Amino acid sequence: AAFVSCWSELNEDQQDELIRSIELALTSQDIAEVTQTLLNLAEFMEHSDKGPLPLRDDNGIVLLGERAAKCRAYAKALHYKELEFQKGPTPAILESLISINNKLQQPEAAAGVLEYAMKHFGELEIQATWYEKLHEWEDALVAYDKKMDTNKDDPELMLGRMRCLEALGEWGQLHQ
Amino acid sequence: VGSDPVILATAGYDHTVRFWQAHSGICTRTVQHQDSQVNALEVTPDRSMIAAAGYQHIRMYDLNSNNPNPIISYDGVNKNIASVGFHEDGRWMYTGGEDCTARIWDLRSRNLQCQRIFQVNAPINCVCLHPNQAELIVGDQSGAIHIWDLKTDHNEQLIPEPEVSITSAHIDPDASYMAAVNSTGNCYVWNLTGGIGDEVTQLIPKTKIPAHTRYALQCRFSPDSTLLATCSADQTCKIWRTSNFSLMTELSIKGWMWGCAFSGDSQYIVTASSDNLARLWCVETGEIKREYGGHQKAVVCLAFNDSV
Amino acid sequence: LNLQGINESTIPKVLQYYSAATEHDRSWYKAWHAWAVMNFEAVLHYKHQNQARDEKKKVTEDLSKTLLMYTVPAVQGFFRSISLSRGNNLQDTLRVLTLWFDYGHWPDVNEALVEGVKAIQIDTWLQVIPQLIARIDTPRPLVGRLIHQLLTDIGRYHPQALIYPLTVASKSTTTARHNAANKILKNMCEHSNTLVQQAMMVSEELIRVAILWHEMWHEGLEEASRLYFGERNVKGMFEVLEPLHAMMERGPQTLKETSFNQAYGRDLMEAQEWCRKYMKSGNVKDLTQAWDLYYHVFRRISKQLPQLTSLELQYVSPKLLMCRDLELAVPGTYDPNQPIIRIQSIAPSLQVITSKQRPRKLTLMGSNGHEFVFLLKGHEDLRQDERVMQLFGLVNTLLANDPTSLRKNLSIQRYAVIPLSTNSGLIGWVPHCDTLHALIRDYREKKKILLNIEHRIMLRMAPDYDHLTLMQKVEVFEHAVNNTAGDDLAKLLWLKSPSSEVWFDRRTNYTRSLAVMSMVGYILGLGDRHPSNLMLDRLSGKILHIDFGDCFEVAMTREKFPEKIPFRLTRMLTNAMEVTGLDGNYRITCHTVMEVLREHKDSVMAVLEAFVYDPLLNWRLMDTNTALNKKAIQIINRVRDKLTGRDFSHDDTLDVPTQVELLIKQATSHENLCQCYIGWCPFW
Ligand SMILES: Nc1nc2cc(-c3nn(Cc4ccc5c(c4)CCN(C(=O)CCO)C5)c4ncnc(N)c34)ccc2o1
Repeated sequence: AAFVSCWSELNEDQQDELIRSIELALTSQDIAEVTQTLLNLAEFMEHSDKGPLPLRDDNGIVLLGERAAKCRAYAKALHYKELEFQKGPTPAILESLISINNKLQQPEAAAGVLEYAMKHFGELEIQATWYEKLHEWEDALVAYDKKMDTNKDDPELMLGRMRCLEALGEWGQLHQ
Repeated sequence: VGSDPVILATAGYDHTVRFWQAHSGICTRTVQHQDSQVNALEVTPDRSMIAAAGYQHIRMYDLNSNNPNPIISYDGVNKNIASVGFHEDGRWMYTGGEDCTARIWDLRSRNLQCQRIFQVNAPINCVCLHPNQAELIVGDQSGAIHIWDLKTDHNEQLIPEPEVSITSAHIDPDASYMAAVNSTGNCYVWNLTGGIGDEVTQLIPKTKIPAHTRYALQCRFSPDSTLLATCSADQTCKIWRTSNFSLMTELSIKGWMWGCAFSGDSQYIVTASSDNLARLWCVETGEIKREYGGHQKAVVCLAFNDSV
Repeated sequence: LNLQGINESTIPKVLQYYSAATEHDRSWYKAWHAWAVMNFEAVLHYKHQNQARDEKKKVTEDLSKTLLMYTVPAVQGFFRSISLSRGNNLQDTLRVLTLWFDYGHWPDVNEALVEGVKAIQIDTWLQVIPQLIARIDTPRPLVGRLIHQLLTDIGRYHPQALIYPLTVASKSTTTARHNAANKILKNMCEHSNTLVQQAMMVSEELIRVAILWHEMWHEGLEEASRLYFGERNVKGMFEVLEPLHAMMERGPQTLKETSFNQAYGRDLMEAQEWCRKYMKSGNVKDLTQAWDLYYHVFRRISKQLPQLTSLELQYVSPKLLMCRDLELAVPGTYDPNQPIIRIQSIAPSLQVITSKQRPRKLTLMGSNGHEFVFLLKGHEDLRQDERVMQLFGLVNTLLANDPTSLRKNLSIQRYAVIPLSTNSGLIGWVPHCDTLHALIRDYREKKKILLNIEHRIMLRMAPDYDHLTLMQKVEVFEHAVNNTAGDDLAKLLWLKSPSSEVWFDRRTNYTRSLAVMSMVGYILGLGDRHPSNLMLDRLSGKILHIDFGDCFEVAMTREKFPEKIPFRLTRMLTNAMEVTGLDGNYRITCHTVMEVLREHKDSVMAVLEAFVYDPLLNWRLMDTNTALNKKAIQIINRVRDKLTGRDFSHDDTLDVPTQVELLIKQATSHENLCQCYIGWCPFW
C-alpha cells in the first residue's frame, strides 16, 4: 500500500531510477526474503488498475519467471511462461512448459503439450528427450534407434538408449 | 436494358436489383425487392423478363418495358427456394426448394399450383437439366444425387464416397461430362453417353480433383465445353481444361467468391464476391478488365445473358 | 456368453455352470447375482421372440407353461443376493420391483414374493419409496394388497420418511389415489395423530403463500385472452376463467384475500355476468363487454404487482405464525442413522426475488440451532429433478468405487428437491454460486463493452440473419467470431483470485467437472443448456447444472429450432482451460468416465428403465408427436446403442478413444452452431 501511494505522485524521471534500483536488486542477491517480497509486490501491482511494473521494456515476464523458478514458486513460473507462449510459440517454450508441469504433478497437461507440438510443428523439431520426460520409454527407444541408425557412434545417444533400456528391465540387451 | 445484345445483373442483401452495361460500366436501372434477400436470378429463353428466387416466393420482372414492377408472382411455398430453371420452349419451370421437394410450374397456366412434385430426403441444393431436356439432376445435403425422368416418372440415386453435402453440379452443353462439388473442396467428374435421349446414362467416374482446401460454392462448364470453372470460399477461382483436367489459370482476390459466368465465346469471365463489387476478367490474360460497383451490401447472385 | 451369444442351446449350459458355481460355495455374492441376472435375461428373450414372430390359442397356453419356470428362480436369486450385499443393492431391488409389477397376478410368483418380503430388513425399502407410491392404485387385485401391507409396515418404524409423499398423493384429482392415501394415513393415525395433522396443515399453508389471487389472475386472463383473441377458442377461454370465478366463491379466509375482492370483485363478477349473457344470447359483443372489464382489472394488477417486494406472514398465513416446537422434521434431512432435527419456528418475513416467476425465499429455524434456507417455487413440476438426483447419486457411488477416479475427486454436484403438489415445491439453497450470464454481464459493464456486440455486428453485416440459407449463415457467423475476443471468462477467473497458487487448483477443478458432466449428460440425453441454466462456485471452480425438464433427445425432435448438439462446448468455455487446448485434462477425463460408465451399463439401464416406464411421467414423450410403449422401446434401444458404442452405424463397434473423438468433432462445428436459436448465445 505504501509503495502504491508513493508511486502515484512520483515524476517520470524518479520512477525510472526506482525501477533501475529494483532491477539491480532482483539480479544481484539470492536472498529468499527480498526476492519473495519483490515478487509479491509485482503480483499486487498486476492486480491493480495502475498497470504492471514496466521493467526492462518487456514487463519483466522473462526475468520474473527465471527468478521465480529458483525461489521454488512454480505457479508463478507457469503463469509467466503461459504469457510468453501467447505472445508467440517456439519449440523452446514447450520444453519448459513440460518440465514445469512435471514439477507440479500434472502429467496430463504435459501430454497435451506434446499433442500440440505434434500437430503444429511436424517432425524435425521433435527431440527424443521429451518422451523420456514423460516416461514413454518405448517411443523414446524407437526414436533413439532411428537416430543411431543414421548417425554414427555418439556417446549421448548411446547413454540415452541405455537409460531407456534400464527402466523397462531388459537386462540381456543392456548387458550385451 | 434489353436493347443491348448483353444483359448483366447482380443482387444481394440490400433489397435492390441493378443492371449494368459491360463495355464501360455504369448503372442504367434499378428495381426493388423488399423484405428478403435474393438466392438466384435467371433470364428466360425468350430474352424477355427475369426471375428472382428468394424466401417463400418467386418474382418476375420485365426487361423490354423497363418501367414496370413485378409482372408475375408465385407464392405459397415453405422455406427458401434454392434454384430456378426454364425449358427451352418457355412452357415449364423447374425448382428445387429447400423443403425436400422439387416442383414443376406452368407459366401460361395461372393456376397457383405446381403441376408435378417429387420428394426426397434432406433439403435440396441444386437442380440441373439434361441437354435433351428430358431428365433432371438434383442434389441434396445428405450427399446423394438423384436422377428423375419427366416422361416416365421413375427416379434413381447415386452417392459418392463421402457423406458430405453436395453444393452444386452441372452438365456441359454437348453431354460429354458431368461434374459435381462437395463442401470438403473436392470435385468429381463423370463421363456421359455420346448421344442424348434414349440412352443408358452410363455414368462412370473419370476421377476426382482436390480443387480447394475449403468449401466449394459452384462450378460451370464453358459453352464450348473446353473449360471448367470452380469458385470457393478460399478467395480462389480455378479454371481447368477438359482435354487433360489440368489447371490453366487461378484468379484470386486476396469476403467469399460466390458467382461465376462465362461469355458467349469463352473469352471473358464475370465474377461476384461478398465485397459489394463485381469483376470482369479476361480468361486468357488473367487480368481484371473492368469492375462494377455501387451496391451497399454484399452481392451473392449474378446473371449474364450474352445472346440476342 | 461370448463367441456364441444367446440361443436355446446355450442357455441351459450356462445355467448349469452358474448353478454349479452357487452349489460349490453358497456364500459368494457374485454367483447368486449372476444366476439371478441370467434367469431374468431368458424371460425377456422368449417375449421378443413372440412379438417378432407371433405377431408378425395354443401359443398362449404353451407360453404360460414354459415361462413359469424362470421367474421364480429369478425372484429367489434376487432376494438371496440382496441378503448378501447389505449396502449397494439398488439394482437388485429395482429388478425385484420390475418383476413384481409385471408378473405378480400369477399365483406362485405371489407366493415367492410373499415369502421373500418377510425375511428382508425394512431399511432395504427406504430407497425405493418414490417408485412404490406411483403404483399405489394398481388395477390388478393381488398387487395392491401387498403394496399396502408393505407401506403400512414401513410406517410403524421410520414414519418421518413417508409423510411428505403420502400427503402429496392425498390431494389428487383422481379418486383412487386419494382413497388409498387416506386409507394408509388412517392406518398411520393410531401411531401419532399429531404428526399427520401438523404435516397436513403445514403443506396446505405452504401451497398457498406460493401463489396469490392477483397473480393467478394476472396469468389466467393472459391465457384466456390468448385462447379467445389469438386462437378463437371460446371453450378454452371459459375453461381457464370458470375455475377462477368459482374459487373466489369459497369466500376470503385471510386479509390479503379480502382486499383483492374489495378492489376487483364487483368488476370480475360483472365480467362473468357478461359472459353468461353470451352463453344465452350467442352475441359476441357480450364477450367484448366482458373483456373490457377483464382488461381494466388486468392493467390495475399489472401496475400494482411490481412493487410487492416482501410478504409479512400476518397478512398471509397466521397459522404458520402461531406454530411453535413442532414434531415435524426439517424437509430433506431425515436419515435413519443420525438424530432427528425439528423445525423450531418460521421466520416472519418472506423475500420475493424480482423475476418473471417471482419465487420466494423462505427460511426456517431448526431445533439444532441453525437456520435452513429454501426456495419456494410455484407453477413448476419438480419430480423429474428427484429422479435425476437419484441417478446422479448412483453415478457418484460408481465413480467413488474406482481407484483412478478416486485419486482425482470426480463427482457431480446435487441439491435437495421436495415436491408439494403438481405445481409447487421446495428447493435447497446453494451458497457461493453465480450463473455465467451474471458474471459476463458484470465483467462487460465494468470494462464498458456493449452487451450485444456480437449480435449487433451480425445484424449490421446482414439484417436478415433469421431467414438466410445455411451457407449464407455460416459466413456471417465466422465473420462475427473473427472480429472479437473470447477471453472474458479466463480474464474474469484470473482477476477474482487472491493469489496465483489458488487459481491453478480452481482451473483444474473447473475443467474436470465440466468434462464429467458433459460425458454424463450425453448419455442422459440432457438438452437446453443456455448460459442461464448452469452456475459456477467461487471457493472452487466446480460447475453445477439445473432445470432438468428436457431429456431423452426431446429438443432434437421439436419442430421450431431443433438442436444439433450433444453438449455445450463453445469458445469461451474452451479458452478458460489451459493454453494448449482440449487435449489435456478434458479428453483424458472423458476417456476415464466413459470407460467407467461402459463397465457398469446394467445399473444405469435398470434405473433409466424404471424411470421411463413410470406411467405418471410418460406425458413428456408422446407430446412430441404433432403406442407409448413402442416409443419407450425405441428410447431404451437408443440408450443401449449409446452405452455399447453402436451409436453411429449399427454395423460397426467403436472403442472409447474413437467415439469420444467423433463426439468432440460434432460438438465444435460451425454448421451445427450457426443453426442454434439466438437466445442460446452460440458465440459465448
Ligand atoms: N428448476 C430449478 N430451478 C432452480 C433454481 C436454482 C437456483 N437458482 N439460483 C439462482 C437464481 C435464482 C433465481 C433466479 C435466477 C437465479 C436467474 C434469474 N431468474 C429468473 O427467473 C429469470 C432467468 O431466466 C430468477 C439459486 N441460488 C441458490 N440456490 C439455488 N438452489 C438456486 C436451483 C435449482 C433449480 O431447479
